[PDB]
Amino acid sequence: MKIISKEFTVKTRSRFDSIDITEQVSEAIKGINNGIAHVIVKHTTCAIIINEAESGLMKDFLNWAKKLVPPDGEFEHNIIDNNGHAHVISAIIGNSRVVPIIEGKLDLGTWQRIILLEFDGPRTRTVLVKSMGE
Amino acid sequence: MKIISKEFTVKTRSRFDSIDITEQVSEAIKGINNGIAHVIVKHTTCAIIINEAESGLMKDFLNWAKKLVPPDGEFEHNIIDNNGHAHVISAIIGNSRVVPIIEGKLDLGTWQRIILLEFDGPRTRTVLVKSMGE
Amino acid sequence: MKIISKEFTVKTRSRFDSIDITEQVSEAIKGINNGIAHVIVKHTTCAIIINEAESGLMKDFLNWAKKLVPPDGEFEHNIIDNNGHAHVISAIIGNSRVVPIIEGKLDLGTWQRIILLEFDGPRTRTVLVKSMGE
Ligand SMILES: [Zn+2]
Ligand SMILES: [Zn+2]
Ligand SMILES: [Zn+2]
Repeated sequence: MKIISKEFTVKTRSRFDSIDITEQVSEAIKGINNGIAHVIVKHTTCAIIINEAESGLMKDFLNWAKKLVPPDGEFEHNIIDNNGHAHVISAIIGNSRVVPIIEGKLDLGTWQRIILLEFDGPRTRTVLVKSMGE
Repeated sequence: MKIISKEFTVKTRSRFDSIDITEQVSEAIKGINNGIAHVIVKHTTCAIIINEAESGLMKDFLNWAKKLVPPDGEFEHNIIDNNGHAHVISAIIGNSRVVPIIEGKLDLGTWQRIILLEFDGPRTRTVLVKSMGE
Repeated sequence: MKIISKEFTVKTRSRFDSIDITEQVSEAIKGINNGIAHVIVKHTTCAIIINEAESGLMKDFLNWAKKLVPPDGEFEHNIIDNNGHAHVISAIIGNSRVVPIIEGKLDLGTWQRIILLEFDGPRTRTVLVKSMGE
């Protein structure tokens, strides 16, 4: 079949941040008509989720992430760097998500958006979109 | 190679519900002999996991989801709709899971079943099974 | 295209354990030059994450998993077997992760390693690496 590999960067504006990257991903899949887009970050302290980018919810993801794994929590990693919480929550959520491609477009539900969740910003994060199909 | 795309629906019976959808997924992969099945929901308030569908555990997934992200919790999203908890826990778990296909069948471990977890039911949920391989 | 399917085993040394399996996965993808590696376990009580294998963090993943879903917690599943916590946390994290392959090598970020997280050891765990691409 066919394999497309394209990367783009986004600048996170705070320690905790959430960015809707759907538009950038739709550009990155060009070349594939029907298949699968793997939205991947080669980072260990930020994650990718597919959900609703409503204003309040964009805050909720971060605030609940903080509730589940408090940045002020106890982390053996923090002996070296103070972002153990970012590593832990990011590992649980995952560093990738799949989005089907159909008719050359992202096949998303009514309320689905591709979102990058940052837990150790501000930073320039790189997103790799590796698509496969025909 | 080959790309199969098939959808099926399941009716959730409660706000919190868990449904073993393995049989429906085994039908949806027909056409692919060796490859990968991406079990995807284009929903933002329900998720997909691959685990054991034992009776008690089917309750545990829901009860622990509730413990981690209480529906009665504080959500800025709830200003618009009262399902912020469903959005949050679903984003963390993920809206898809991969299952390998071999010999035309789902390659599952002894205790593995494909399970749909509902956090904002009752609703008719749609599952997309996008398979790729030969 | 091409489909490679290779399995390897790792012995977990404790109830809770974390093992860097990156090297074994790099061997298992041989045959694929450009594509996607799906690192999968057909188990229901251990999970796969892609993150930093720093010494302290390797402990943090396990300790925070324990904090989120206490093994001593209430599980209806424990009427049959006392590993309900392992099932729950493993379902949330997921039983697979994707790693892109480029130039015949795992395309990993500076701090990324493929890690197996065990919550019901000691056991011999099997990892399936199903790769697709050219
Ligand atoms: Zn760190
Ligand atoms: Zn909502
Ligand atoms: Zn069990």
